[PDB]
Amino acid sequence: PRIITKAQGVHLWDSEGHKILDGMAGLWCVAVGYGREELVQAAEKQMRELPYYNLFFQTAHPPALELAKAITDVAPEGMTHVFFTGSGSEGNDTVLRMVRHYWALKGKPHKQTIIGRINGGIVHIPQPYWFGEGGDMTPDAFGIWAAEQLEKKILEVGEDNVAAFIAEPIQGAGGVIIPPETYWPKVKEILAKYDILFVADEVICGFGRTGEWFGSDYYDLKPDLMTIAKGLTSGYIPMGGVIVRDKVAKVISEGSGHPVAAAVGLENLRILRDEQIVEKARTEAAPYLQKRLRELQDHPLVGEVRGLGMLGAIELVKDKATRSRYEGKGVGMICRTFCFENGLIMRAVGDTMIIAPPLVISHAEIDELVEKARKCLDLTLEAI
Amino acid sequence: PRIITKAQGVHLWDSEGHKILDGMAGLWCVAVGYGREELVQAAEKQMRELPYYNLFFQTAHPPALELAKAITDVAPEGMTHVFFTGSGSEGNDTVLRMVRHYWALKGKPHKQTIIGRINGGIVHIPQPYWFGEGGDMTPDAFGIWAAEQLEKKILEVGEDNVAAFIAEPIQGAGGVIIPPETYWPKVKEILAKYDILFVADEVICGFGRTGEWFGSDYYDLKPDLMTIAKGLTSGYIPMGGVIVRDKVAKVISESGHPVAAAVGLENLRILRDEQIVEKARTEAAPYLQKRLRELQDHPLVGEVRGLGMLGAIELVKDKATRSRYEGKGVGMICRTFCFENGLIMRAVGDTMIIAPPLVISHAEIDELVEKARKCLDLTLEAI
Repeated sequence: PRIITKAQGVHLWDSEGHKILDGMAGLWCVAVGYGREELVQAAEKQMRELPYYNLFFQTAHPPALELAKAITDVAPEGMTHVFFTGSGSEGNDTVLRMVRHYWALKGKPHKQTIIGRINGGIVHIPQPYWFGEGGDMTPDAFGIWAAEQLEKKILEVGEDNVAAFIAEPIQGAGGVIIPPETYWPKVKEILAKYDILFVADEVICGFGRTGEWFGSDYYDLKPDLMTIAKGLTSGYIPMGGVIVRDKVAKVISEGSGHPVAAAVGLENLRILRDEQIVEKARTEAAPYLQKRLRELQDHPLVGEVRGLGMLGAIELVKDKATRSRYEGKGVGMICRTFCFENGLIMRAVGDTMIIAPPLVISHAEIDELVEKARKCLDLTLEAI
Repeated sequence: PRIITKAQGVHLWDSEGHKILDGMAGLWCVAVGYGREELVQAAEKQMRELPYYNLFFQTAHPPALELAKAITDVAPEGMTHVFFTGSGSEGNDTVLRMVRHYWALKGKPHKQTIIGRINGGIVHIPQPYWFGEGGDMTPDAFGIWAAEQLEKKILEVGEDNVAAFIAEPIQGAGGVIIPPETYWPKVKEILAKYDILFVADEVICGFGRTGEWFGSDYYDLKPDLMTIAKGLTSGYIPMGGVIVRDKVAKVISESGHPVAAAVGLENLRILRDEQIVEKARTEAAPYLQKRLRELQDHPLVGEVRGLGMLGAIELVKDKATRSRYEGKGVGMICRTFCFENGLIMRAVGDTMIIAPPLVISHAEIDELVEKARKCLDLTLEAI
C-alpha cells in the first residue's frame, strides 16, 4: 500500500517523491482531475452557510434544484426528473424499486423480473464480449446474436413477468466490454417490441466518459431510467442519482439530495460545461488517446487494443491467433504490479488491462501513459 | 420563515432577520449545532489533499479507519466492526441484507422473515405507544403486553423462519414513541429465548440523542447490528453505517468516502473532547425535560413525555379520554404557528415533537418552551 501526499491533474505523488499517472481517475470518478480548488470552495461555502435542510426552510439558491436542472439539461431528451441518493450503489437499488413500484401502480404486479447480462428476481443473458466469447464469429454477427438473446429471455420468462432490462452502455468493472457495433441497434429494435422498462446504468459511462455526456448518447439509447454517480461530483464528494423519463416520473409522482454534495455536483457540472471538458475530450483528447493506445498492438503480449472516448482496454494473451491466455499465471496482476512500480495506474480485470483517465488528460500525459504501459508490458513478458 | 441566510448554534436566521430556534436539529441530525468551523475545515482539508481512494493507494492516515475505531470506542460491548454507507437509508438496506446473508452462510436459508413494529419477508407487531393504544391499562402492563406480542409472532412464524427483530430503541419519525419502562426488559427476556438477530435502528437515537451515546445504552440492549447516520456527522455531510457485533462480522467476513469520514471523525472528536454527550445527559436534558413538562397544564396538552434530548407533546380535545380533534388538522395548525413564531417543531399527527441540538443551553430551552406555549395558545384560539 503506497502512501499518497499530493494529487493534481492526472498525477499522484507518493511519500517518496515518485510521480504516478492515475489512468483510472480514482475509481472511474475524477473526471475533472485532482486539485480543482473550485470544488473544495463550493463544499466549504455550502457547509459553512447551511449544512443541511429542505422545504419550509432553505437557502436562497438551493443547489439540489439547480443540480437537477443542470443534469436534465445534458441528459437525453425526455429525462426530466432527478432523484438524488448518497451513492451509486444506493442509486441502483433505488432504480430497481422504482421499476417494480412503477408496474405495481400500472396495475401489473406480476412484472417483477429484471433481465441483466452476465458480468454486468434477476435473470441473465450473455454479455457482448467478442474477444473472450465470440470465437470465430465476425464481431457484427456475434453482436446481433448476443442482442437476440435478450428477446429469447423475454419470451422465455414471459413479457408479463418482466419488469425491466438493466445494462451499462459499456460494462466498466467487468473489463471495458465494448459491444460490437451491431449490438445496440439490435437491442433497441427488440426493446421497441416489448412493454418493459430500460434502465441505463450510467454510473461509469456518465458525465463524459465515452466522449458524450452519457453512454446513452453514444449509442442513441432512449432509456426510461439512468443511474448516475462518480463523475457527477468528480468523486470529490459522495453522491448518486436516478434520472427518470417524464412518463415514468408521472406515474411514480402520484403514489432529493444533500446540499453540500449538490453544491459540489453543480460546480463540477459547471466546470465540465464552461471549460468544454466533455467536448474537448471527444474532439481532441480521445482521438489521440485511442490512436496512440493501439500503437501497442505490435507488442507480443497484446492480443487486442480497443477503446472509444476516454475508455481503453488491452488484452494480454499467450497466442494472438487463438486469443488464448497464460491460464493460471495471473498475468493481469503481474502487469498491474509493474504498472504500479513504474508510476502508472491501470487496473487488471482478468488478463485485461483497463484505463479510464481523467477527461482533462493532455496529449503529453497520454504520451506518458502509453510509454509507461509498453514499458510494463515488456516487464511482464520478460517475467513470464 | 422561508429563506435562511445564517445558521449558528441552535438558531437559523431568515432573510428578514427573524431568529428561528431549530427544535428539530435539522432532521434529528445536527448534534453539535450549526456553524462549527472545525467540521468545515476537516472536509476542506480532506478534499484538497486526496478526495477519494481505497487500497493499493491510500493517504497517510485514512479517516475511515480512525472513525471505525472511534465509533466502536463508544459503541456497546463487542460491537467491533463498522461498515460505512452513503446514508441512513442505505444503512438500513444493508443491514437487512446482512442479516439474511448471515443466516445463509450459517446454512439456514429459511431464516428470512424480519419482524418489525407498526409505525416503525416482513411482519409487524404492535408499537409500544401507550398514549394512543394503551387505553386504560397501566403503562407498565401495556408495555409487557406489547413486548409479549414479539414472542407470539416469533412462534407464529416459526423461529426457524425468522432472521431478525429490528427496532429503534425509541421510534423517532413515528412520533417519539417512548415505550413503557417494562417494555425493553420484557423484550430482552424474549430475545434471550430465541436464536434470532437483533438490529437496533440507531439512525435517530445514536450519538447522544437519549443522553447516552446510543439508545441501546439507555435501555442496556445488546444488539447484533446497529444502523447509524445523521448525528454521526451532525448532518454536515451525508454518511451512514452499520456497526456489527464480533460474532456476526466473523461469519460475514467468511469502506466510506474519505471526506464524509473526515467530517464524522472530527464530529465524534468534538462530541467526546467537549463532553457534549455527557453534558446533554447531566445539564441540558434534565432542564429540558423539566421545562417541557410545565406545558402539561395547557388546555390543549394531553401529555408531555420525553427523555434525554427527545420531547413530545400530545394535543388532545379531551384530556381524560385522550381524544383528538378528529379531521381538524391540529398538529399542522400548531406547527404553522410554531414556524411563524420562530420555533421549529415537527408534527406527527397531533403530536408535536422536538429533538434539539445537544448543545442547547438553558436560556435556549427557556426560549423553546416560551415559544411552544405561545403557539399552543395560538392553536387553541384558532380551533
